[PDB]
Amino acid sequence: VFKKVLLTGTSEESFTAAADDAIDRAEDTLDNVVWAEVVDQGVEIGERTYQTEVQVAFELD
Amino acid sequence: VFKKVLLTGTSEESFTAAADDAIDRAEDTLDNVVWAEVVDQGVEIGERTYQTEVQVAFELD
Amino acid sequence: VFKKVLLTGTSEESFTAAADDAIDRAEDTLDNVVWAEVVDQGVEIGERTYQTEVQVAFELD
Amino acid sequence: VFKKVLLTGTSEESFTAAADDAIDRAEDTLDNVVWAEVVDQGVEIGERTYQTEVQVAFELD
Amino acid sequence: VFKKVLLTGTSEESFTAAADDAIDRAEDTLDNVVWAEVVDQGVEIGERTYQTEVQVAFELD
Amino acid sequence: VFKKVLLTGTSEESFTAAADDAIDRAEDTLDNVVWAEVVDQGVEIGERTYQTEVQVAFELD
Amino acid sequence: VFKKVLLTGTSEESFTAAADDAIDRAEDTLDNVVWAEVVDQGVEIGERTYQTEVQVAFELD
Amino acid sequence: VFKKVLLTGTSEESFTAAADDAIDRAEDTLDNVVWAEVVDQGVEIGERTYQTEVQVAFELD
Amino acid sequence: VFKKVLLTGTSEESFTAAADDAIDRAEDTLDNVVWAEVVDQGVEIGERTYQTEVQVAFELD
Amino acid sequence: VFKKVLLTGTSEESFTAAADDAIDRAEDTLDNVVWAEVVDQGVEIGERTYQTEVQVAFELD
Amino acid sequence: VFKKVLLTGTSEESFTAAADDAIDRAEDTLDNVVWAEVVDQGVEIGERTYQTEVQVAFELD
Amino acid sequence: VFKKVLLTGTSEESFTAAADDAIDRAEDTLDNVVWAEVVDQGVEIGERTYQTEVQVAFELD
Ligand SMILES: [Cl-]
Ligand SMILES: [Cl-]
Ligand SMILES: [Cl-]
Ligand SMILES: [Cl-]
Ligand SMILES: [Mg+2]
Ligand SMILES: [Mg+2]
Ligand SMILES: [Mg+2]
Ligand SMILES: [Mg+2]
Ligand SMILES: [Mg+2]
Ligand SMILES: [Mg+2]
Ligand SMILES: [Mg+2]
Ligand SMILES: [Mg+2]
Ligand SMILES: [Mg+2]
Ligand SMILES: [Mg+2]
Ligand SMILES: [Mg+2]
Ligand SMILES: [Mg+2]
Ligand SMILES: [Mg+2]
Ligand SMILES: [Mg+2]
Ligand SMILES: [Mg+2]
Ligand SMILES: [Mg+2]
Ligand SMILES: [Mg+2]
Ligand SMILES: [Mg+2]
Ligand SMILES: [Mg+2]
Ligand SMILES: [Mg+2]
Ligand SMILES: [Mg+2]
Ligand SMILES: [Mg+2]
Ligand SMILES: [Mg+2]
Ligand SMILES: [Mg+2]
Ligand code: NA
Ligand code: NA
Ligand code: NA
Ligand code: NA
Repeated sequence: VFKKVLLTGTSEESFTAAADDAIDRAEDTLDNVVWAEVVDQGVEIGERTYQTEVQVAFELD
Repeated sequence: VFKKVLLTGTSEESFTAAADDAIDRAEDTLDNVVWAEVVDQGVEIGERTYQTEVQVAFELD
Repeated sequence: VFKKVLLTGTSEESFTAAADDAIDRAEDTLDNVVWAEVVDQGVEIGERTYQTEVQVAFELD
Repeated sequence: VFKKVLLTGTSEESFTAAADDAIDRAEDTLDNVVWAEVVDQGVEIGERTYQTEVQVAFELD
Repeated sequence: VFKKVLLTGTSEESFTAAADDAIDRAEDTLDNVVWAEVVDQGVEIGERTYQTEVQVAFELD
Repeated sequence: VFKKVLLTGTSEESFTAAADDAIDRAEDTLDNVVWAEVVDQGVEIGERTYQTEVQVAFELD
Repeated sequence: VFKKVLLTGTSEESFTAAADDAIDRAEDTLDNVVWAEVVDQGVEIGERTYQTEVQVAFELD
Repeated sequence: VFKKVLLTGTSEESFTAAADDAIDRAEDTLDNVVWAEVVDQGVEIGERTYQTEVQVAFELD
Repeated sequence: VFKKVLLTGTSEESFTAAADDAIDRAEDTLDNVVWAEVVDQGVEIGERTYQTEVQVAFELD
Repeated sequence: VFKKVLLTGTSEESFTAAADDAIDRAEDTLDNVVWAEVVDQGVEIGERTYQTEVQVAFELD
Repeated sequence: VFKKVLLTGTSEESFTAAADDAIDRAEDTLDNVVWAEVVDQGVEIGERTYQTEVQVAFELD
Repeated sequence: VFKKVLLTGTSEESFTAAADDAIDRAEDTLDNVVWAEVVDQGVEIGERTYQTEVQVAFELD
């Protein structure tokens, strides 16, 4: 069984980093993270901060 | 990092309330709720109860 | 078996009412209406009239 | 020919109001506004402020 | 209030089983599971293992 | 001309059956059913009953 | 209240005709047809026959 | 940089014309129109007038 | 088994022709072409050339 | 690099089989098939034959 | 009220830059740019130039 | 006529590279590659490898 969590990473360098950012939180706090699928991307402006929302996937048990 | 939870609120008054309803649960039980995005809305009939499913967003740490 | 009909309700008060409006037609004319799912919403302007298109669901037999 | 503008209204009462809000800006500043179609809805929390993003439509010439 | 979790079941018999598989995990670990909605389906090949990703829904409190 | 009806079949065995179920109602009550397209699938839990919503297509005249 | 029916027109000349084709059936058999929205288009080959599936809309009462 | 405008053309001959119609307005009033992408199509009935909504694209500066 | 290829036809007359255009290439080079489904349509401007992208379907063996 | 092919399998038993059916063609004729993702499902009626369209994925080189 | 404009940035380095590119045009010419949401990304080839289409958002008044 | 192929590139540096990766395979093996459109992006974890699935487009003849 996999499970997914919907996290948004933010970096002031790139979207790819913005992804890494969240994947790193999922990993700080869950074991067996298997993949992640990008569901959205945006830029905070209002430094400019890029965001990448990921469904992080992770094997149950 | 943000995180999201997929909750469905229900009110017998309106969709807006049906949203409030869930946002209030997310808040009962999580700190730093930042926003929420409506992903669906329906009406239970089978009183008539309106539903609004929200992705509730909330800042990690 | 359920069946669905694609109806658009209109109210000059709100979207929630605009939904009620149609759900009330489905009920005038069908027995066992079980639920309804919002598929769209708009505003006539050209009073301002709000619309909510619903797939109204109803149990066959 | 119609044209559309992508505006987000916000009210601290409801989504329907959040729609009205923007439709009122489109009207402050354009003639012949014909309709509007809801493309999204959210709630600012981080008072609670409801949003409704509309494609506002308006007849050219 | 309902809540949902995004789980992927896998069976080497069918998609329907692949669904059951996850619904059984949601139930091992949560009370009041009300329904589930299929959001995706795939086949691992690289025995052939069918997958069905479900949003499992479950009543809060 | 084809026409379509939006029906949901339910079986306690599988999604495929859940489809058959509705296609059988469309056929009980319409002549020339040509095809059907799956638009959704879910599981009632709250026995476990699988659902498959179909747009059933059928030739007019 | 509007209602919609999901019809597919076919012409061996064009998609636009393929639309007209169905809108003409909706009109043969319903009063107050208000508009129609194209939901799909295809070509039968297996003369070449173009199809346009429409949600035909029509005012109730 | 490109920019886009969301225009709806209408012709009483065809969808293709309904597209041309708007692309001609974009051109009346903007320089460097590069392409356009069809986002929707409908028929006014309530002569029969075909519509094609386009995102018209045009190079900035 | 069917298979599909993702081709874009272009004509300076219409979208329907733009479809024919590609369906004719699929046929130049494959046997048993069964149908085709329109996935997109656009206009080159930057004569005006209409495009229709098709998934062309064709029976394997 | 992966590559994908868009195939439709058909079985007169189930959707899962209808998937297997195509995955078996992809394998008859390509090496390293890694996975497959269901993009659609339908039933031929006009025996009843279930279909499952798959994007079959397969590692290049 | 927010408003949005649909711009496509292009860079020969990355998608993130391709985003920055447009966000910089929106800013050259509008005050209060609040955020931006990625709606598409592509690569011109026919140097290789990456594109990122953004809905740039900006507070009215 | 254009044609498209559905390829997934992977890089351990970024999504943009993950795109380049596949566009480079399409070019190794086809003449006249005109553009490419991003349809998905993910990260293998289970080094971290970023993926970008592209529809690579290429002019026939
Ligand atoms: Cl989710
Ligand atoms: Cl429908
Ligand atoms: Cl837009
Ligand atoms: Cl494809
Ligand atoms: Mg920096
Ligand atoms: Mg997002
Ligand atoms: Mg009340
Ligand atoms: Mg819902
Ligand atoms: Mg009033
Ligand atoms: Mg509507
Ligand atoms: Mg108040
Ligand atoms: Mg929005
Ligand atoms: Mg077995
Ligand atoms: Mg999945
Ligand atoms: Mg049983
Ligand atoms: Mg359903
Ligand atoms: Mg002819
Ligand atoms: Mg169709
Ligand atoms: Mg005429
Ligand atoms: Mg439209
Ligand atoms: Mg000409
Ligand atoms: Mg296209
Ligand atoms: Mg049998
Ligand atoms: Mg299909
Ligand atoms: Mg460089
Ligand atoms: Mg784009
Ligand atoms: Mg590295
Ligand atoms: Mg992918
Ligand atoms: Na989730
Ligand atoms: Na319908
Ligand atoms: Na716009
Ligand atoms: Na393909």
